[PDB]
Amino acid sequence: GPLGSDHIWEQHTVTLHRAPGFGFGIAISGGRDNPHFQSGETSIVISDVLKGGPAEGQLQENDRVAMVNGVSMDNVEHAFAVQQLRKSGKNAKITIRRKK
Repeated sequence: GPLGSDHIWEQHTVTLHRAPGFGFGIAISGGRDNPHFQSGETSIVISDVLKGGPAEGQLQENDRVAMVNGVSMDNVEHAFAVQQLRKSGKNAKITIRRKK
């Protein structure tokens, strides 16, 4: 979706049950306190996904993460964020939004 004269985004939260092989299912990417950042976003995003777990086809670059396990991901470092979902063990929910 390069352009649809709409640009409507929606927020959806899903619970990812940790499974053998990886767990989270997706790879965190971004961080507010990272080497490179952009003023006006500071939102974490998924770098890459294994495509073989609970988040195989749910969390991707197409969808920008806003909150994880209740914690906001629009002003935190990738480490602080990943450590939050990592604590789950078998119930890591992430809130993402997309428009296309």
